Amino acid sequence: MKLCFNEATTLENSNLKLDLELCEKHGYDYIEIRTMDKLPEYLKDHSLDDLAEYFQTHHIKPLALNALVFFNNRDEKGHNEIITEFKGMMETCKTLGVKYVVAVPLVTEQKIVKEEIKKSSVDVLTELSDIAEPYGVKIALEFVGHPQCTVNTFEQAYEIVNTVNRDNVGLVLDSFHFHAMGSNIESLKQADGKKIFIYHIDDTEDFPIGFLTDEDRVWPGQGAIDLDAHLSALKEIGFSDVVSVELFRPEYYKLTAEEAIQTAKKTTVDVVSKYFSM
Repeated sequence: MKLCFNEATTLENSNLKLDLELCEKHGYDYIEIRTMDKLPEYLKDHSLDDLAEYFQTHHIKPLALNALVFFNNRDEKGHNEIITEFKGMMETCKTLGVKYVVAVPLVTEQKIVKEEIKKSSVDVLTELSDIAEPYGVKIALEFVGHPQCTVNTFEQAYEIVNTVNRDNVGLVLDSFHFHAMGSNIESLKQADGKKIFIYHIDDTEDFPIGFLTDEDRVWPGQGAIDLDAHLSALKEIGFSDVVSVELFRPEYYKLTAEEAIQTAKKTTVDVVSKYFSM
């Protein structure tokens, strides 16, 4: 199983250029590039071609572009924003050799029935799938374990992915998100491992579901998530490609970029290697 670094981990104490240098130095196989801040920042004094050249001449590679944000249940205008950004991301993926694009569900205060959320999500993901085919890029739907996210549990997200029924549409299983709204481990054990595109590892302070937010995450193994169960389930259903470490804790931004990157690697490897050869 390969090791990936998610830039949220060093959101406030690093940049893409430095993340690349340090992740490469510390043996990471992949990096998830953030499109809302890190990439634009990098492009202020660098070209996409420069970045493509970096990946061509180093071991590390870009696993995914992080988050096409709030893709479902949008009005005509919002849908246009979503499709326009996705099309732009396809060109970025092509230039950099990016394998996946992470899709994040709409976060809203509005109550929408689950079948309306499912129909919209399925329709949009199918449209995104159609667009992605000529690029060979795959979409990974990341359900978010937040009480205001329209798709906040594993089974709800899995139902959507299965209904879309496309080889280029799968899931991002994030341990924190799975734990944060109480997803059922039995549902994961009954899932098709091939539909799990990316696995995000992290842990959390033990607050009740509903109260948990991303700032509550802690290093893998230092929290209350039943990571033993998550890892055991992933192994049982055949998933084993890659694990990416993603943190949003203010405390860790106090560390240097390298300390954070090295700690993210040690905690992750020490936990994951107990189930998977790395």
